[PDB]
Amino acid sequence: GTSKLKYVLQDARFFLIKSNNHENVSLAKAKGVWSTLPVNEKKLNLAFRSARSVILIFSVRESGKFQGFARLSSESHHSPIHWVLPMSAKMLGGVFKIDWICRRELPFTKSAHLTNPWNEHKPVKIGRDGQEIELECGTQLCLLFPPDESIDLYQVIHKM
Ligand SMILES: CNC(=O)c1ccc2[nH]c(C)c(C)c2c1
Repeated sequence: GTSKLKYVLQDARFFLIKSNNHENVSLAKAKGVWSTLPVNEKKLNLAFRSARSVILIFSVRESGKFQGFARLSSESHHSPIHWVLPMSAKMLGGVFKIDWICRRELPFTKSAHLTNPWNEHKPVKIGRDGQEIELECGTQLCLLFPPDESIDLYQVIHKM
């Protein structure tokens, strides 16, 4: 069903995360963590205190797809992570813990009807790493992903 998913997304905030390689998204999926540059780290920490759920929607650059979405379970904090960088390791910030809500892909062709008011109404696939996605656009984007039957949102609801 979709009822628990809709509950988790209620009054949520949404951020587009752009990764330059698949390896970092796979590590995030395996370990339940993300790290970003300080300008985005500060924004995500502010958002985490501001909203019931903060949702990161991941896209690997040049893939033409989103790779899934996840909810922040903590602010950033400073084991290490063997990220693959394009940079010099210590240019990144702290580590955010995340709970995956969907690990399945969604092609950009399926989100062509979604525009983001916070990025000049460009298609939601367009945005810098860290671009906030307005509530209605972000909710509809998350609802487009294929259902991920491996995930149980019961534990995620209790963290709200
Ligand atoms: C120009 N931005 C970057 O190179 C960049 C930004 C955010 C990032 N998060 C992680 C895990 C990496 C490797 C990374 C690189």
